[PDB]
Amino acid sequence: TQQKDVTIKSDAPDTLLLEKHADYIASYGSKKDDYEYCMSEYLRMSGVYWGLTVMDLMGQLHRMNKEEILVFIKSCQHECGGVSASIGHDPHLLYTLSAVQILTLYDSIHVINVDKVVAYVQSLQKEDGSFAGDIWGEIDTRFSFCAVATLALLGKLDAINVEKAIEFVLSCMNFDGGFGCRPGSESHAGQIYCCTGFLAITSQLHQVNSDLLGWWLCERQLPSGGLNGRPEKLPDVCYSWWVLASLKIIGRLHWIDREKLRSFILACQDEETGGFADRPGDMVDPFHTLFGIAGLSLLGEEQIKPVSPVFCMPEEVLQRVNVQPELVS
Amino acid sequence: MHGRLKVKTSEEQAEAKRLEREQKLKLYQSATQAVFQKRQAGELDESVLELTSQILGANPDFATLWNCRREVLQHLETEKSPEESAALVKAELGFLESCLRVNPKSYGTWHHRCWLLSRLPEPNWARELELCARFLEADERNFHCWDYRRFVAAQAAVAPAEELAFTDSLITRNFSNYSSWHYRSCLLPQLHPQPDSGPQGRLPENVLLKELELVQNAFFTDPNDQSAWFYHRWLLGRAEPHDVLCCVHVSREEACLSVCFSRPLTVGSRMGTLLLMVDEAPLSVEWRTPDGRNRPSHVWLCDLPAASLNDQLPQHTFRVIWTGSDSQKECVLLKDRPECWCRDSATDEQLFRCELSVEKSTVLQSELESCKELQELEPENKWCLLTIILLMRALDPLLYEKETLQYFSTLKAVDPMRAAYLDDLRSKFLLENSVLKMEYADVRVLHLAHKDLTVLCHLEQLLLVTHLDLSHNRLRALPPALAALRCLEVLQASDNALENVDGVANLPRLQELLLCNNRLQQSAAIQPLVSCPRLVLLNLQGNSLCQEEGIQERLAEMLPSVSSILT
Ligand SMILES: [Zn+2]
Repeated sequence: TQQKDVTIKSDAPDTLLLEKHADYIASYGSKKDDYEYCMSEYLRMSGVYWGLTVMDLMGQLHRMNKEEILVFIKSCQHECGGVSASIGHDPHLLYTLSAVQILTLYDSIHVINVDKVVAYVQSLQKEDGSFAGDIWGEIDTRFSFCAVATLALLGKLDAINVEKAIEFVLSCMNFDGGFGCRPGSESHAGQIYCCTGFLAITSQLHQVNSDLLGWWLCERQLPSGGLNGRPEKLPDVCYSWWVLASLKIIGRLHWIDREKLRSFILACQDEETGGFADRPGDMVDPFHTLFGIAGLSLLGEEQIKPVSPVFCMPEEVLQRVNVQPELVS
Repeated sequence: MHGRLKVKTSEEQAEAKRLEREQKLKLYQSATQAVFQKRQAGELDESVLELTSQILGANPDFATLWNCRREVLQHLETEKSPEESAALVKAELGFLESCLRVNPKSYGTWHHRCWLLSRLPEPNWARELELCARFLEADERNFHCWDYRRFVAAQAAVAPAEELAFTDSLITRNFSNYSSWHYRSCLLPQLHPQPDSGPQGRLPENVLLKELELVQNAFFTDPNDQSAWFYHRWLLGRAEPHDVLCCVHVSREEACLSVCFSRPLTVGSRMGTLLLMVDEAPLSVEWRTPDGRNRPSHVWLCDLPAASLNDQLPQHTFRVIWTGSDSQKECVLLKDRPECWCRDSATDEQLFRCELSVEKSTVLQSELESCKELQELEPENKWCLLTIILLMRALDPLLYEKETLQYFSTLKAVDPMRAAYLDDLRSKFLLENSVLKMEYADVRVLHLAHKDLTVLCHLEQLLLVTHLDLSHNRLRALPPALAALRCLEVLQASDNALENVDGVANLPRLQELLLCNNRLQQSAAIQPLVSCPRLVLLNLQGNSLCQEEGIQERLAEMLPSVSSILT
């Protein structure tokens, strides 16, 4: 479905279809030689991160082509150190964090120059503590997140002004307990994920009003059992992941109906083909396949490896590098 | 990615491959290639503009192409006449609005439009304010255009009462809308409010009355709308002091001063530390958290030397200053007193319920009478039912405590997906009521038996409590925030669902711990009691850790100092 308010669940998939999801991602880049593969080239490095991460959560990373990915990544670092979504595109903190997350998965970080990544991240910090996405200046708390995430995985959170960074993120906290992209922007789930992730990485979760924010986040559950990203929007598997992660992070995961959300996410699977879509009966893609899998894992699904609600990566990968932010309780 | 119906593109559309419009993708790739080659050759001309406008016109999120248009346009400013550059800019503006119609939430497109406008000597802001009005009538929940409005308003100066101005003219035949209440939630506090000290409301009572009545007409005209209710919850609730140390306590016997803050804080960090003045003369002390780790904490303490308590004067006087805000807690500890303190009541020191003037009580109480009436029209309206609860609370926790409980049960049957939030919220409010009952009666015993508690809240307000009955509830853990309970001697927590008892650690005066009939599974969950310096009676009867070894001897080696361990 789709209403203004929500979707109706039509007696369809109520089972986890793991083999199908794994065939979907494996052969995703091999479907052809056209499509959005060309038109999504501007986010490719993130798309590779989504397909690697979901494969590994599902225990099936070895089905993917490490070597070529490793060649791809090295070729997207620019001499300033930032990495681009793809070959010839401009560097950006988004794709910088994706590249670092992929090389963490493959324990192959020094495929790229790591002091360079750092100095790229340092250069984006503004006077007030914020981070621009790249030299052209857009300020967003999503990049505060990307900055501190990227450095955490590299062990260099010290390289930026962590105090001022913290101060800018907290100056984006709203009357509903959530956060916007800059001061005065409205709360929404993606933005609350970036911020609570940020505050987790920098040990500031005691600054969050868990009860108020956790209330706001649990109110994203619609009668279908899906979550939306803010009031009056349709449920979506990506907002549901962002909300679920934020709830775990702030100690409020039990405020959601877990069984209904399980059902909803299971209903977003494409029985034929594999993959998950934003909502039931829609077209699947890798981004929603990652969040369908990560959310299930966060809801308790033992087949799936435990995923971090901060990093969206297998918790065993992060343990291994010793990077496990402490969450609320 | 979003909204793509899975229709005719599936292995069952009896129209195999025929996956063309790669004519479009070849065109796309060549065009892309050709831009990239121009750029490295340093050819920053209108040819890059034409080729990127083809590619961004179909995909406005190819961010690298915005960078390329910026490099050309920058280049051209110093080669074009002023009127040639003025036509390029107009053309750029219309090309941007077209690209926003392709994707009204394209980050790179909007930032490209901020880049251009912030570099004009003299922009036409009406063009811009009208584009916002357009993208908002097509989608009132597009928050990108609300941000773009704040951009216009800051660039043009637009002073902050003229902008609220705007929102007014939108409370009527406009609409609802999380985005306009959000905006007023930022505008008002900028424009009026002066948090002086004593009385604790969100808005100058003056504006907080009317901004209530505002969102009233909005939730009355459409109950089944949520922004109004969300914003109304904020309006009821507390400004936060911060200038609040809320308790200080000294124990002669422990030789320790303990303090509790309103929010978890790190003493001695960026903006604050505690200074101690004892007998009106300074005392250098090392502050710590009960666990000695020094993380953010509501509760901090320090050791006192014998000279701060000795019998050299019949009194000591202990003034604590937190320098972040400059708020002050003095307690005075008399000749033979074991303890002394100074505490913030829930009661007078507005710890969580706003004190009401006659005027404010009359409007909230009238909106009491209103939400019921509405409830009879719309009995399954969950927002009305929560706001009735929240309206009792502002109003008089104590007396409408019975009604509160019945309202919670109704709302839980009406909104079962939040049943766990609602039990937790009801627990919080019952613990608040109990603190009023304890303080009202002036004792140090808190009674929270049979309250169907599922979580504990406000524990930093319990620093002086000596006896806590939590028995017969549905608690699953005694959380680490229980470390604020510095005077607790007797904790009766039998008959709950406890499976973790970590926050009993570091409790300095806890002598008796009753944990009968709980869910303590594997012994081992008992390990933390090792750090309880005074524990003398540990009752673990009714837990399944009791069928463990000859258990009454593992526990003796775990807990050699605990005199009586009942399994
Ligand atoms: Zn989505």
